[PDB]
Amino acid sequence: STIGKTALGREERENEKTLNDYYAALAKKQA
Amino acid sequence: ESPSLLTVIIEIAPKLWTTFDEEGNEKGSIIKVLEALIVFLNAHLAFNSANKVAVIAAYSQGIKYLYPESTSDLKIINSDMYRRFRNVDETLVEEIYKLFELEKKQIEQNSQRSTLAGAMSAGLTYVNRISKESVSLKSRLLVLTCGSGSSKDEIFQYIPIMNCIFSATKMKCPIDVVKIGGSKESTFLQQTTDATNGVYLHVESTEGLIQYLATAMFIDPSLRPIIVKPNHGSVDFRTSCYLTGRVVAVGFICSVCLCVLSIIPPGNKCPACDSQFDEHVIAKLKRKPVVPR
Amino acid sequence: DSLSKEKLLTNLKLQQSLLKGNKVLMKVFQETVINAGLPPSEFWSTRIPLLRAFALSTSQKVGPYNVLSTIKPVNKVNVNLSREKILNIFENYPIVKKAYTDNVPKNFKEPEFWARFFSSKLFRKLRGEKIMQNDRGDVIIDRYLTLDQEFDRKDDDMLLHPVKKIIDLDGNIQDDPVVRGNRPDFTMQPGVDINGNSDGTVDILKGMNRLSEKMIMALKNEYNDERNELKIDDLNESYKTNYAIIHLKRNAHEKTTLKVSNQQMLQQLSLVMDNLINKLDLNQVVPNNEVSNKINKRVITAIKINAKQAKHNLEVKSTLPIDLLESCRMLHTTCCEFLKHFYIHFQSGEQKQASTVKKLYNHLKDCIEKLNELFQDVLNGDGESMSNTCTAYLKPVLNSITLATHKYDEYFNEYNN
Amino acid sequence: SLKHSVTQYLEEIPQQVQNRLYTSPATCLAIYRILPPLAKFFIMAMVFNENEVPLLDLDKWVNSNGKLQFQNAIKSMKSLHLLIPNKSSGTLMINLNPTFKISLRNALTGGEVQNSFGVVVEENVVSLDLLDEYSANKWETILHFMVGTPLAKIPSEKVLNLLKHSKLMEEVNSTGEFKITNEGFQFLLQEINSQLWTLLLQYLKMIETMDLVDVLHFIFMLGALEVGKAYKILSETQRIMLQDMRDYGLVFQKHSIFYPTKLALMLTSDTIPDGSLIVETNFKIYSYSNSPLQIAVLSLFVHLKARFVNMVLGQITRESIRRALTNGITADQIIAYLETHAHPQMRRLAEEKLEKKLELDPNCKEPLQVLPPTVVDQIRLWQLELDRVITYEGSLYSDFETSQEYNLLSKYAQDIGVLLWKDDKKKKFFISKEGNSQVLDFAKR
Amino acid sequence: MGILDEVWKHKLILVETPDAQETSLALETYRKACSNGRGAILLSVARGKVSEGIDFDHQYGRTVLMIGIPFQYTESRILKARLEFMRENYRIRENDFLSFDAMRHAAQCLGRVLRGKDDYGVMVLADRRFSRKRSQLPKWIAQGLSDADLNLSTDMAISNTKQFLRTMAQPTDPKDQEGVSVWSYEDLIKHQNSRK
Amino acid sequence: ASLVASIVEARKKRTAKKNITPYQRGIIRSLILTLDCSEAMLEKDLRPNRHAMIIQYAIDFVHEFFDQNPISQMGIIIMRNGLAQLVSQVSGNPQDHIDALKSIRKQEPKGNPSLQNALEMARGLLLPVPAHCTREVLIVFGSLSTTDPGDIHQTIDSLVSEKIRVKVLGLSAQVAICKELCKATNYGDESFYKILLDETHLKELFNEAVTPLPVNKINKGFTLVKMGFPTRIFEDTPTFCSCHSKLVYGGYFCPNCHSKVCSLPTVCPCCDLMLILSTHLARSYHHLMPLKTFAEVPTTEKFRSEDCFSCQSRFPILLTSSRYRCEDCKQEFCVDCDVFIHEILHNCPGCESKPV
Ligand SMILES: [Zn+2]
Ligand SMILES: [Zn+2]
Ligand SMILES: [Zn+2]
Ligand SMILES: [Zn+2]
Ligand SMILES: [Zn+2]
Repeated sequence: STIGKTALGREERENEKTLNDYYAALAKKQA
Repeated sequence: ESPSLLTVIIEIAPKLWTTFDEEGNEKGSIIKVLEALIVFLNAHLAFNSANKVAVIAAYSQGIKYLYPESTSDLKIINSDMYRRFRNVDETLVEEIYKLFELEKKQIEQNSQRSTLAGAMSAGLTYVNRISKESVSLKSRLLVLTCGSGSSKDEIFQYIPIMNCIFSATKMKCPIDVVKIGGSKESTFLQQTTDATNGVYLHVESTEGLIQYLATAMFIDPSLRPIIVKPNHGSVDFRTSCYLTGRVVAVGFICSVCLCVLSIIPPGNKCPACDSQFDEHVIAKLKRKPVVPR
Repeated sequence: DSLSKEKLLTNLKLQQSLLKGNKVLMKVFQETVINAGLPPSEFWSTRIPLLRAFALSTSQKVGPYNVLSTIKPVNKVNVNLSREKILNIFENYPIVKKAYTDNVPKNFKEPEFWARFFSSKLFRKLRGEKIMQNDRGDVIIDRYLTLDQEFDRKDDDMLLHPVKKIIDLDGNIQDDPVVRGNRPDFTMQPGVDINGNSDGTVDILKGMNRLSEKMIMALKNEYNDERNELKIDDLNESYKTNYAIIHLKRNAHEKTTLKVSNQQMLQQLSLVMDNLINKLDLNQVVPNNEVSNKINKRVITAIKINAKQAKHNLEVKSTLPIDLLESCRMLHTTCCEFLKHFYIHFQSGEQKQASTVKKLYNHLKDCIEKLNELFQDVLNGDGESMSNTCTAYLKPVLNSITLATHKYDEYFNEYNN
Repeated sequence: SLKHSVTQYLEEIPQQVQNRLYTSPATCLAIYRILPPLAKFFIMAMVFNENEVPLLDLDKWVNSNGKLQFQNAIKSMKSLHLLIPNKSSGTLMINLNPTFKISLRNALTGGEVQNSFGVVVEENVVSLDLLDEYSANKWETILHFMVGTPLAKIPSEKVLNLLKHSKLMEEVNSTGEFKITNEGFQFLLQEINSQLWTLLLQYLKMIETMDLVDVLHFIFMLGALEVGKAYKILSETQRIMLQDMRDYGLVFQKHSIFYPTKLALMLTSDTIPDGSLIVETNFKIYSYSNSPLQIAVLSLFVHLKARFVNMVLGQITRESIRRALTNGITADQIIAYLETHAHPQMRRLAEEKLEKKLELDPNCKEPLQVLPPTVVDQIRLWQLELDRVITYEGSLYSDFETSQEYNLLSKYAQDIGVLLWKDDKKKKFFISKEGNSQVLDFAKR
Repeated sequence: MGILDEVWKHKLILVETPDAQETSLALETYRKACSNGRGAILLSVARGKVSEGIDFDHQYGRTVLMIGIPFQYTESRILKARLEFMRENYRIRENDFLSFDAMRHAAQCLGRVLRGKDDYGVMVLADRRFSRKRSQLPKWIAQGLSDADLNLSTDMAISNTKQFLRTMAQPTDPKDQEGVSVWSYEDLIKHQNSRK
Repeated sequence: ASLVASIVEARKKRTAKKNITPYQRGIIRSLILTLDCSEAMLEKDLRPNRHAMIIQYAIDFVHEFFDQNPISQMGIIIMRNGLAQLVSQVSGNPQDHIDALKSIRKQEPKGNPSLQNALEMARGLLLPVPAHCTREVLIVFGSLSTTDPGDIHQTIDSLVSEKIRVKVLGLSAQVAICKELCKATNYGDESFYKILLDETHLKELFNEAVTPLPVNKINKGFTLVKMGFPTRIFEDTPTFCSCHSKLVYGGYFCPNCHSKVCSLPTVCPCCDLMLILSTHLARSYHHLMPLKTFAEVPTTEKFRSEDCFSCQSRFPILLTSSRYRCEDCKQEFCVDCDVFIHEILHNCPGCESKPV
């Protein structure tokens, strides 16, 4: 209701790598 | 902020208070508790004008509603006091007079089991009624028990009391307990206070009881969250074994019936539901720890 | 199959898969397996449900459905395809895969292939739509039209099998082989054209029939009765429950760590009765001021204790620096993991795992030394300012570890010597 | 505002009078109930022990969450001087008022009370037939005469004198009539409890030379009394006061014994609807009320058209709203009356409108307006129509020798808040009549 | 039109074909899809092989959609000769026999959906000419056909079907059928006593 | 008659309540809650839509389930795009499941439902569950069709082989396979496939599943389970929790390895021993000694007292006596108490007061 208004108008990457190397070592060990 | 109902459960029995008087040097201490309670109830009616009061006494042979009296008078207190205070006190004392007369008549009667559990259940039913009727009221249970008299067996009180805790936890009804007697702790009522946001107090001497009632058990439900309770004991929420009667920290419970056992039951059969356990499975429990050979 | 405890512990590819994505699990694995030395097979023994949950996510497939019917082409018209739909089209239609595998890398790219497929009459025939001679279609795909006529024949035999006599419609028409009546009207026969040959609507009826049959048969992959169906179930006896009852007897001994006669009870009740009838003084209730102070002191004594607890009843804010705190959490987690494995093997009850218990006992002993070394390192580094605060944060785990070693030694003493 | 209003009055009274006000337990039992819940908790603790408790002990009881409440409770308790702070031996010790303490102990434990609660004649009357009728009619007469509706039996000069002397119901001999004011409609908008406290509070301030404590020994004691029973007759001032109280429908007298009434118990503590009305977009009103009080107050800003036994139907018009505004009734109060006396049907439809608004877009929570916004907007617009022309009484200052002087005088008027308009180009400014003399005096100096 | 595409999403489409063995395979598949919850729809001819002995009870039939009255081909020399023969000999009017022939097939298909009294299904006769053939239906079918269902619309039939299917999924009260629709030995003896 | 109509309906409602036998119930449960989130769940027969209401009632069910089954555990699965999606592992923490359900509440349901995928996933989740637990699957189904990759009948046989039990709540009508699943799995009982008829009946159906299921007589798995009752400690300085490795002030100490745990009831993270409080067992005693129903008293006989035994509410005089009595103690009760004595309380106040 417009009454009062004015009117209008005009790091993880390192952790991942050491894991990948670790698993690579594993698979080598198993084989 | 809001009116609150106080439902006092008083455990008056000839055997309970007699032992209390003999073990001590105070005679007729029940009168001291009675007059202390009368002032306590008057104090509750003065906190606000819209709060009611209920007293349920558990006598030797059952329970009775001291206040309000059933629809079905002597002068013990001066008639010059406040009208509302007297209207609740005179009836309270009159029903005490009748109850003692009735209890005295059956003095020879063999009352072996206490009736505290039934009184607490009755109070909870009254709390449910009062809240349902008016519409917007709080509630609170106060249990005044005399623990001096040696009890026979409290095991039967466990199941009823434990059922009151859950119901009291549903309706937000803090149940406080006051114990006047020898043993410092009551394992079941202490758990009742802790599990329902209540206050537990134990006092050896009957005299000066109003001080404890006014300062400790006067916290209305409206200001429970802001007041720290003065309870000093610590409960462990443990239960006693079923055939050895000792508190168990680690043990065995039957899956079918959920009965605790400190040791493997003799005969490899549960002593509560008569359910036979698999010999292979129990053998698993008997195994000793693994150590290198 | 590959959803059991054994293979999930041996499927190293799966173990490395969920460990790559899950970071918190990766956090414990690095500390406990790489530097600590805990065996891999032991680490996954307590996390079987995690492995199985991650395996079931990628190992399930949607059911068969009519895929080419969902393809609405909707002058240029754009139709959207997805990898899942492409696989579905291949699964439900082996001819499309046959024409796909031999042409994608050889002659033209996949975008052209599928553009040709939808324009071809093959897509129209497979969609259960009557082929129009006017439609040009695609030259390349049309070569497989005759091949499909051979695959349909091979599929009709893949579905043909003897039918139960209950619903065998062939035996009804062969019931009397010499029946000669009046040939049925053209309304009871398949439609034909002026030249007398089939109009082709029966072919699409068979096509959808075959599609439904193949879908149902695909359900029954590698992964007496008549009597029951004919019986009237409603006329049989109602099902009766066979639930067992239990009657709980209640009797147990009381908890284990002056007798007043009726005359004394009667005398006291007379005394209180006399004391009550005569008079009752409420004003006497007030204490004597020598007990009120004692009572207040006793009450405040417990209030202080409760208030002490109640002020400190998302981890709570801590005082230690972040670097030290994180190093403490790592040491707590690794120590607890060893504790878990030690008890799993210690309480197994089979003596074949004695060596594993010995290894885990050694790890726990090393954990005690590591905890002491960390305390010493903080003590000298920070001058005991944080050492006392550091010793409290790891007190419960230290007590638990030493208790585990103590129990191991106590049972070792009695057992071995 | 109920407990706030009564408490606020009790704070301004000097300490020397508060000590005397606690001699009668009847009053103590009433003042005790008005304090915050924490205040009552601490008061009950100290009443039964004859010792002194350090403040830190009180602080220990409160939990960390409720620490804020402990500040209001202690402040309100100290304001009434119930709690006496005594500091000695390096500790700020805290004690309870001895007179308040003894009075409460007497009230709770049934000690000698000096008839603070009164006595009983044991000659009961019928509450429903007479007490309800007597005070309802007596309270009806004062409110009807307040609303301006014509009435046969006008109230006595006592309450009439009180009404005019209060801001309620301004009167003028030149006008020859009485009309309600801004606070008047607010008073009629207040519940029975506060509606009664306003008159009693005004009576307390009106009396002069009758003790102030005695007039409170009666009102608070009157709460202790229970309806439907007799009370034999007390202080000398309480006799004429009792008769004066009889004109407000608080106490019924047959002609030796006086009987409190429903309103008497309505003073101490708290405790389809009649008065609920429907307002349409057509600016119509249908009130589901059968009571001349509600009809009269509706007539303040409603053009009544007809009535039935069950309801009253009228129309909102510019004439009625202008009539109410001329009396000082603000449009905000009018809409408050309409909203708080709205029919359930309006509430249910408004709730459904809100639900649909939230159903399409739950991001924004529009306010729940029970009655249509057009009526509110039109009423406010009519208020603006009354506020169109603005006029002040004052003087125009001009013909200044120097810009410095014009700025000096005008700036001074701005500083003291009496400047209404200025123009630097013309070196002119206008100041209110209130600030004329100050500006003139400053000009000379 | 694309109507089949919408059907394919909810159920499998099995069609009766001139070949008997292929239709038998369609029946096998249709029953299989009904049992495993996949849902199936079977399009058949009212005067075909399926309607002359195959029963669709319990899950194999929960709704019957009779698309039009199964009239014969009127412009048939054999039928016209038979109609003339019946009219002169047995005084049967040609329209009466044609309606009787059509209804005996429509009812034939309707009754293949219930086996016991615990079986339920919806029978819809989709033709404006069915509205006046209620008296021509079997007595047990006509009694169940309400006066409001004589001429419905597709939406009004769907709404009723949804309500009916929901109602038939509730546990039946045994007492409601203990001795009025199902008889034990004791109930049968009573019926032999009162009658005599 | 209208008032009498209320009475007779009340008597009929009481008729079912009269039959109460102390059936053996499986207190230690392991439930797998399966929800349907497919295209068929976008309908508006349930306001605002099926998905919204089902999730809301699922949260309420989770609250109620763990309130009255403290030593049980739950897992949540949903069906989406013809696949079964896991959203909560089997656990005893009621807050984890509510959080998962709240997250599910946002995403729009789409795709086809697959009973086989959900059942297979539920079968795998209940594999690491002891033999003394009751393996249960509660499926909330809304579709009328099932698209499965394999043979559902084989899955049903596997479910029966593993002693899993299935309850299905359907939305619109009976599906043939669902009836078979609920029947072949419940030893031939056909009462475990329920189809609601309105919103209100759905709430009752969810509420009914909270109580434990009675066990079959031929399915014996009786055993003693090793439990532990820890002691709560109040510490001055925070300490690491052995379950989440985060600083908390106080926690219960396990009596077998002394490791602390944040909240109960849980299996200790170290010794794999279940830690519970005595109250958690007491919450289930009313399922083993159910309070025998109360029977109304005919007006022909004379009543004992004018007011209720436990609540002191005078019985109205009114046709139908407003009294219910407990046979064990023979104490009349008001109509209001009896509902509260058999649903909230579980001990008859009259029996307790009587001395022996
Ligand atoms: Zn047992
Ligand atoms: Zn934790
Ligand atoms: Zn442990
Ligand atoms: Zn009752
Ligand atoms: Zn009983």
